[PDB]
Amino acid sequence: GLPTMNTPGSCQFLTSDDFQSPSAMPQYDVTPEMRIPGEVKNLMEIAEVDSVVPVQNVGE
Amino acid sequence: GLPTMNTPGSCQFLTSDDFQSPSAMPQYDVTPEMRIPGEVKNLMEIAEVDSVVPVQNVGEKVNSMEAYQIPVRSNEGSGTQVFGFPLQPGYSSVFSRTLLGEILNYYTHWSGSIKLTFMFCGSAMATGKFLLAYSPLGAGAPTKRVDAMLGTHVVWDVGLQSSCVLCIPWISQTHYRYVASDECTAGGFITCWYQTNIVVPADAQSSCYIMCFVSACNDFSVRLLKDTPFISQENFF
Amino acid sequence: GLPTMNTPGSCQFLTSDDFQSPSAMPQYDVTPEMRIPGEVKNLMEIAEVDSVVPVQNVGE
Amino acid sequence: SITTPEEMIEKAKGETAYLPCKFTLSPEDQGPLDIEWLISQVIILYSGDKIYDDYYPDLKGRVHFTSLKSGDASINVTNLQDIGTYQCKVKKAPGVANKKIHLVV
Amino acid sequence: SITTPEEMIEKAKGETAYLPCKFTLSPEDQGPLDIEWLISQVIILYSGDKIYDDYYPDLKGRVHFTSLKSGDASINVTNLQDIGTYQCKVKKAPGVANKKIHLVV
Amino acid sequence: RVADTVGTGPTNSEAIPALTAAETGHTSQVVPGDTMQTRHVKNYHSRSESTVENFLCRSACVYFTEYKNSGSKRYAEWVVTTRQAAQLRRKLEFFTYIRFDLELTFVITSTQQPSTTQNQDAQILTHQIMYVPPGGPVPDKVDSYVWQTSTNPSVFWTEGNAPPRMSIPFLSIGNAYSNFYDGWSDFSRDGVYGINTLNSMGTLYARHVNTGGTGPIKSTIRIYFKPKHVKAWIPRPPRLCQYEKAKNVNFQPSGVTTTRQSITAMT
Amino acid sequence: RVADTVGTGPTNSEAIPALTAAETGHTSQVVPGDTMQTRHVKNYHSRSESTVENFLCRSACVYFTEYKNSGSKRYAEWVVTTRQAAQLRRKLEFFTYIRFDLELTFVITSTQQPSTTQNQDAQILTHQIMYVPPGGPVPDKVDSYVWQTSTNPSVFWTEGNAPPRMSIPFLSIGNAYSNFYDGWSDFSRDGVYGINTLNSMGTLYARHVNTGGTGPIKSTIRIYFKPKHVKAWIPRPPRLCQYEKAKNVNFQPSGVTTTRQSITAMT
Amino acid sequence: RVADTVGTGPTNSEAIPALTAAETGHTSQVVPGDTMQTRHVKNYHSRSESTVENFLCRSACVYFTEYKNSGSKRYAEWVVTTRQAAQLRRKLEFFTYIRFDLELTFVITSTQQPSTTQNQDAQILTHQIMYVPPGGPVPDKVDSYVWQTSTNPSVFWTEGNAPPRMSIPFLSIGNAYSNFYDGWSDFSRDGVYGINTLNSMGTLYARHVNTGGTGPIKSTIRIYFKPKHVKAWIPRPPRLCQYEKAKNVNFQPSGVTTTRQSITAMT
Amino acid sequence: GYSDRVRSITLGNSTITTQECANVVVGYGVWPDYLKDNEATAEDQPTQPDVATCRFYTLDSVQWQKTSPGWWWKLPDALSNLGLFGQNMQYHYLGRTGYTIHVQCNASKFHQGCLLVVCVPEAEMGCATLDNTPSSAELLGGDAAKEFAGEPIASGSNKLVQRVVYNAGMGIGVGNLTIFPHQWINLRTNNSATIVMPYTNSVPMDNMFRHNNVTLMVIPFVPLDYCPGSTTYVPITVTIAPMNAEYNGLRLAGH
Amino acid sequence: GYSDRVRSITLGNSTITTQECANVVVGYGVWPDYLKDNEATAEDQPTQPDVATCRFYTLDSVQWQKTSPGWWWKLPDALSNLGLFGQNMQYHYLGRTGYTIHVQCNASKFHQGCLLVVCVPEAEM
Amino acid sequence: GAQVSTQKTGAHIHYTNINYYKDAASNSATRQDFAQDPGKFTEPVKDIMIKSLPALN
Amino acid sequence: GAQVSTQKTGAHIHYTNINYYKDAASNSATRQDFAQDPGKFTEPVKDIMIKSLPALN
Amino acid sequence: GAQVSTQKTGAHIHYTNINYYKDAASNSATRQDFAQDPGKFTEPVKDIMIKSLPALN
Repeated sequence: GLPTMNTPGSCQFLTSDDFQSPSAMPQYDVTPEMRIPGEVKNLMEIAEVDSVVPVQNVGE
Repeated sequence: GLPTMNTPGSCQFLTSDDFQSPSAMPQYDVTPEMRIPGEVKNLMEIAEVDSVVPVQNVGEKVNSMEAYQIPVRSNEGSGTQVFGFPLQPGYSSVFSRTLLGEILNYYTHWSGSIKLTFMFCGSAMATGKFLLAYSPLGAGAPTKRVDAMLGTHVVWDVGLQSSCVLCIPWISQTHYRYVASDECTAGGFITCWYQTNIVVPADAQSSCYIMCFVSACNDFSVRLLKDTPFISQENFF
Repeated sequence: GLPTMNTPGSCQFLTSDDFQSPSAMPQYDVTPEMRIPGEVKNLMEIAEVDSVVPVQNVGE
Repeated sequence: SITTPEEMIEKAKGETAYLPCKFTLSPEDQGPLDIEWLISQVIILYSGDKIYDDYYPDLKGRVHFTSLKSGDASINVTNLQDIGTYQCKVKKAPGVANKKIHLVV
Repeated sequence: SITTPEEMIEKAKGETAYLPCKFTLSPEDQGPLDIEWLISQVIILYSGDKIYDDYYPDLKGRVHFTSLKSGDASINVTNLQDIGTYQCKVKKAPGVANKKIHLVV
Repeated sequence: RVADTVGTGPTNSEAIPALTAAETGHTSQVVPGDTMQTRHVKNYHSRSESTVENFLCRSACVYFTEYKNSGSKRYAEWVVTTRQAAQLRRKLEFFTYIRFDLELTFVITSTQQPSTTQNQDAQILTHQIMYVPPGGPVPDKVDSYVWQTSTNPSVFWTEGNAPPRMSIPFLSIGNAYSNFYDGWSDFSRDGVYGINTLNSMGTLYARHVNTGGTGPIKSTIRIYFKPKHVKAWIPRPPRLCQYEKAKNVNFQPSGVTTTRQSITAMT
Repeated sequence: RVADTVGTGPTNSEAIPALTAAETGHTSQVVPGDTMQTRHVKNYHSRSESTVENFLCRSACVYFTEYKNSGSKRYAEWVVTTRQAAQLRRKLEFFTYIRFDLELTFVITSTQQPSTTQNQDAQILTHQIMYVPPGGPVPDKVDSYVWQTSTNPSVFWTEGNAPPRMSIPFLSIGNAYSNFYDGWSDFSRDGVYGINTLNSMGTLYARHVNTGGTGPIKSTIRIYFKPKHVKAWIPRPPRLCQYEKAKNVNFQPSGVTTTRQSITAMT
Repeated sequence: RVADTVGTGPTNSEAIPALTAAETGHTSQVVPGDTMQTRHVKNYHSRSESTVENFLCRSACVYFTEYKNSGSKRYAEWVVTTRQAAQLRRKLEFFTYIRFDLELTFVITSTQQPSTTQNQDAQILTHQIMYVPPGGPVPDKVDSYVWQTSTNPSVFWTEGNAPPRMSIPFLSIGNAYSNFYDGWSDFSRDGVYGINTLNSMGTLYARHVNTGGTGPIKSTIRIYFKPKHVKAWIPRPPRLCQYEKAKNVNFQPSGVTTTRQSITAMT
Repeated sequence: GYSDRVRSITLGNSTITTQECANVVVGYGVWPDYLKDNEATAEDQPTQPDVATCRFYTLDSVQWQKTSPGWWWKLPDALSNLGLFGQNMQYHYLGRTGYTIHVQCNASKFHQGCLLVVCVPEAEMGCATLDNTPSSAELLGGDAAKEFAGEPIASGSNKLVQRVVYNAGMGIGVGNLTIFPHQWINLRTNNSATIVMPYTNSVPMDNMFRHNNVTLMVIPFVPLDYCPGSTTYVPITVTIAPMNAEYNGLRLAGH
Repeated sequence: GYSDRVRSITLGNSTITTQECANVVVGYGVWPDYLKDNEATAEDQPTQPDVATCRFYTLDSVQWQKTSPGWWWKLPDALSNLGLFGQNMQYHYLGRTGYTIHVQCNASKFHQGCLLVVCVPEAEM
Repeated sequence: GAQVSTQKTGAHIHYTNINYYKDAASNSATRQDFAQDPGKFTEPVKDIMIKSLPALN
Repeated sequence: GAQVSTQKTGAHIHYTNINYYKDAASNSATRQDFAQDPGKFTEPVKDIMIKSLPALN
Repeated sequence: GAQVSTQKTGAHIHYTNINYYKDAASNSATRQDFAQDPGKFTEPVKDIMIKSLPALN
């Protein structure tokens, strides 16, 4: 065996980590993707689009 | 899977280890750095900078600006000692709160030279000659000017130039001295005497003052970081 | 993550193992070595040196 | 740390007996200096930079420090009668050293 | 967060005393605003966007907010007699700050 | 590596290296050979452990809070700030501006609180540490919807595992964390004045995922900060007087230095 | 990396960049220099954390259920659906269609329930999480033949170990999960109407492999969903009103926006 | 690899290898063939396990101290020194000067002390081992600010994990640790005389991070030192008499060697 | 011939001349310069007067009594009400500017004394009462001496800033201040001291009213001493000249 | 720049600095040097400390009253009891050494006076 | 068969990734995809509208 | 894609570092940076002052 | 950057070592150093004494 020591932070769960994990169902043939009009790759593209501003937010 | 055995020391926390750890927030676009005048990359650069030394730390004077001034005056005599302090940049109170000494209190081992720079802040007409002298460890602190004359000394004379530097050499059996007090690594004794007398003309003050600065030469080194003993805390603020 | 299994003998302490372990104080500038007369590299060199033998170990 | 920890000081009755407890501090020692003297029970105490008589009836006002944190904790007991083992325990957090002095007459 | 937390306001008897408790909120602070005033025990309370007399007998109907969540929680106590330390405790989940005012006459 | 000394013999010349003028503000660059005779010594010493990175890279606890599993204080809420502690705070202050990444490590410790409930057979405790970014929703009860975790970075650590360690990238709107701020948040110059006005790094919430057992258990969480990839600007004199508050630099006047016997005393 | 600004001087020309026609539906592409004078600033800022992948990659709890080791509720049965929670559901809704892989993580926590049985020395608990694909046999009791596991993917996790994490590949008969479905399952248009009709992702079953001990223990299992390899289509306005149900988009009418004092008020 | 023997036949010559003069201090380099007839034997034996490194590389306990979690002795304070033990101390003494790196390993063991408090359900113990460098602040109570850890190297180890192991680089102001020092710290020659005067390696502090439970628990910490990268100078005769003190070489006079029956006895 | 002492600094429309002066201290080694585009963050075209603002302003002289503990001037606040530098500061939101501090104090050969002319970045100061912070007009002074006080300031329910000279109001050793660019006015040799301070802030530009980046502190380490018959009123006058002023965000005047 | 007045002499481990000084007088024009072998007469190997003895010794100050006639110091006798120069002088029989005399007397601008600092060989009195 | 890519660093470094599981649905999240095209949602008009030129002629 | 650098050893050896996390804020501490320049704080004068030459001419 | 050296085997094989920590004081023990010189302690005489030749002539 390869001698290793576990550094602090092992055996913990982090909500913001990207790692690998064995697939529950192996060799699943995913349904092939198609072309859907309007793919979004960045949130800022949506921010650039116009949006009406409720300036008169007074009372009722 | 790859067969591994965990060596002793695994699953422990060490305050002095450098390793990798997953970032809580991935792909954070840090704010780009700019140019700020005076980047510091090494603590020793700060130690090299001059720092006033409270040589007159006597009694209540540590509670006033009188701590830094060293008093000199025209007295009918010669060889009278002006001041004196041990070479313990870490433990000696004279050096403890100086910029070199306080940074040193964050370490355990020190080695190198010291640039004690003495600035005469007397009148423009006052002319005083002084025997700055450093005695190497081994014997008792010099009690007379003749005793100090033997050890390393500079006959500082006051003229147009005011300040004179006494570059304390690194004389020691050990490559590094302890920042704290120890009989084994006694640094030595630094003292000043009157080579002649500070003579002044009439209508001029006969009580001049001298300020002393401390700095580390370009051959100063520190090792073994430790927490400083000057700070204190009872509960979180 | 890399899938590993811990072989028997892991998480144990052995008095006669040579391995690596993180230094408590990093980047400590050790004091440079000098020349000291009589470096010893092997115990047998000391065994070769003469030693008086108490042959008359009788009584007092 | 204390010099000559085992000592046997014999002195005639009537003159002050000087009991030395000179000590040297290691670099590792950075603690409040507690010096306590015991007889065979506490004769004197030094904590918080002050000296304590400790209301010892046999030796009240006859025991005082000859010198202090400088490294001297000796005591000059005056007007002896007192015969016993005098233990001086200078205290530091990393190491606490004690010195035992046997006094005769 | 509260401006000038330690304050000593001395005012003669007969005129309204203005006790300021102006506070600034950090970005980290996103909690219900609970403002409570204490005297030396609860004079007024502000929870759920409403003001509470709290049935304090010494100061009933003489204590009111001068201004609110905008950052002002001052009180103009009217018709003083009341001498004591008035504590204003604006409350936020990350940090809760308190201001103590000593009132004289 | 440190510079070494150069040999020198006896000298007698108009040039004076010792005599200088400290009024200029230039610290004299005088080597030992200038005022005496010295031999050529090769100094192999290295200023490696005095580096800014090595100086401030040690993990150092900043704040410990204690939350019980049953009672009034179910969860612990601490605003992130290095000013709560003393040693790490003083270390960082040495530099007016500082830009460092963080490697937070949490040392959590449980304790069976004295009680009278019998048959106390508690199962292994599970803890959750959630970082609320400033302006984010903050939990009010131990079981609010905020604890479910939508986008905030939180770590779930079962007790007995190696202590959780999540690295934090530099988090400041400016170009560097300002250790000292001689300014007010309000243009009017009325309000809070100091470091607290510009430094908000979010809030940290710690809670028990499971109650654990019948008997009450109190969990102490210690938070450790270790600056890494540190860059420091404008060195400043170290804090001489003891700290009194976390949000301000207010101090109690203290003697420049511990006194000695006389001006010629050697102790 | 974000685009930067370009310098501009004073201008006086027939061309007007500001005056436009918003009726066309083209958001004007006006840079700051068009309506003023601006300097050439190199913006090094990067739109890296606003990416769709970074936006929805955070682990976020969707549903927590509690099953006891002895009593009525021996096992927990939850139909897989991201609509049960609020934060993750709202995050996903931003896009009418979405295609993402899943990385389910289970945070299981036990608790000694108050009782009167003495000598409670429970052994370490062992749990089993079984995913029944739609149309598969579903367990009725905690010890039915279904629990033995024939082909369904199940994970066995002893308590005190790191939380179980199994990745799930995209699971949809269509070419993308439909966040919104304006349709009925029945051609007649009578019956259930909405997302529930087209989204079935199976059922999740959690049970105690061993009873554990004499005393009753209640096990809380929290399920975390983190979309990965996400591709999103047709962005939609975020849900303004609070969710009321999991199977439908039904809402309670709410004010467009929180009100302020007047139309000129600055609070 | 060890040197081998060389063949020899009968000889008759003026040259005498056996007859020598031990007064010179040169140990005769006489091989077996010089005083007899010997065959050519290739000795494949290797002096590999007699190397200085292999001789002193074994982990060897130097000192064990016991600290309770509740009572007078909350924390344990031991000055670092290899003289406390006997086997490792004697191994090191063989060389007047020695220069070795250290690999400290701590074996901590807890024990439920007999008491009368009922419902003792203690949670897993957490321990902290702090190395105070000489001249550094030293803790007085179990909860002083020193324990928070500012820059001193400390290790936090939860019980049941693999024993903590931190390596220490050579730590000596001189160029080598001096096993024997025939000198006084004071120039006057009055005061402590011996190895203790020049060897200060700091102090070690061990404490319970959490009290652990209702009942008192006593924690025994054993410290193991293993010299590595060892270089030794000036070999010296091994200590014949039993050690009596840790700070000095003082001994009790002992017989050169265990006696036998007569000068011709074979036992 | 040549002489090191003499020096003449010309800026804008006002120049200064010092017969005896020590070498100028150029901040941290970085001469002040305009904001480079590699690190700009304000998209507005900055106005740069470059003569109107970059000129030597002479503040109010202060007496150096034998009992005077020290003085501190918040540089941005000091010039807030002087000339266009003040007007443009009032109008614009953001403001970036380097400084050319120059302190004059001339005394005859028979006087003695020593000043520490040091400019401290981020001089966050501490109030007499630990809980509250100092108020504006106590911490700040408009063309005002803002003198230090040797005695520790009594701590009560107030907002008086600690003027303790031996701490400099920052709870730090006054002797250790030397780390900041500093020039000494030893009366025996040099009657003037000049420090050229670069713009030292963590952000590319900051509102000058909102925050004061640097503060000139004059702390007499050695007290003035003279024999009877010499002039008893020797003043200290400070002439601070801004350099490379750059302003953004034009708004209505005020604060 | 340059200035004739300032001068710094370093010898052994002790150096002196004079802000105002007149040009050094180098004896009769011959800087002191070790005994060359062309003219040696002692066959013993000479010891040359060269740091232990070649250092600035400061003697006792004397007051310059308005009534002070003069002073004389026999250089070898003056250092007979100071440091190793004195010890080695006591031990060894023969002794050859050059000298670097330096006399300091500082007074304010309003004082007046004049000394004759002259070293006389063979001052038989 | 290791893939080496640049780490996300500040403005004004490499990391090594090896795919262990062969399923390919277990791969780490593909965060480093900084590609955008606002034309689909912003400026969706059939005929180009130059901003400088008048919109409705 | 492994980076090999010299280990910190005494005076009078290599180690291999591989960056696992792609964030680049998770990299180990950059301790081996022995670069210094005292000119910024020490000797900050505008005009060079040769130590051998007189300071104030 | 892996260093390959021979394993200690019997008489009449390779192992791979990679230095993880950059400190260099954490390296495994250097056991494989079989170098000896008895001349320093054994045979320390200034003038060589050939064993075959008579010792004291």
